[PDB]
This record gives sequence, structure tokens and C-alpha cells, in this order.
Amino acid sequence: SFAGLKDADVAAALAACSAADSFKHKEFFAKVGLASKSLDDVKKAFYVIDQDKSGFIEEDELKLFLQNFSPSARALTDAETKAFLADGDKDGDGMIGVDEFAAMIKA
Ligand SMILES: [Ca+2]
Ligand SMILES: [Mg+2]
Ligand SMILES: [Mg+2]
Repeated sequence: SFAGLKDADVAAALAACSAADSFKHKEFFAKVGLASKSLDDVKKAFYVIDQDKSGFIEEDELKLFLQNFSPSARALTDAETKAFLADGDKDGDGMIGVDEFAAMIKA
């Protein structure tokens, strides 16, 4: 929905990673349309994925990343989770803050 994504691009990005261990976060961001948005929409997305409003994406939220796009989406595997987290958490504190998330999507 949010961050001005198109419903057809969300639907086709979930179809591309529907199989376990097929998710690659850089490919998903590009398919879903977010890699090209403005930073203001990038931030909107971050604050949706930060479900408890802590101002970070914790690893448990990151595991449920696709269920922000569709309630019945699968959880990420541990492998998928770990990859995404090591690329998103550049300051090493074990969770994603808003500047580091933006830097990851636009890198
Ligand atoms: Ca959070
Ligand atoms: Mg929480
Ligand atoms: Mg961090």
C-alpha cells in the first residue's frame, strides 16, 4: 500500500519471492518500486515496517517484513533475515535505524 507503492508491483514482487529462500531484499526493493522513490516515501515505508514505533526495525519485525505488504505473506527464513539485517544495520547495533535503512535502499 503506503510509500505510494502500486498494487500491481506489490503483487508481482510477492509472486517473485514466494518460495522460501528466494527473497533478496535488493531485488524486492527494486521490483516493488521503492528503490526509486523519494526519501520521503522511503521513510514512510520504514515507519510502517517499524511496527512497535520504537524508531528501529528489530530483527523480529524484519522477519515479518512481507506481512506489511500482505497479511498472509510468509515469514522470512532465518537466512533471509540475517542477510537483510547485516546489510541494513551498518552501525552494528543489531537493528535498523532510519538513516541506515535509507542508505541501504539508495546504495
Ligand atoms: Ca521497531
Ligand atoms: Mg517490537
Ligand atoms: Mg543499526
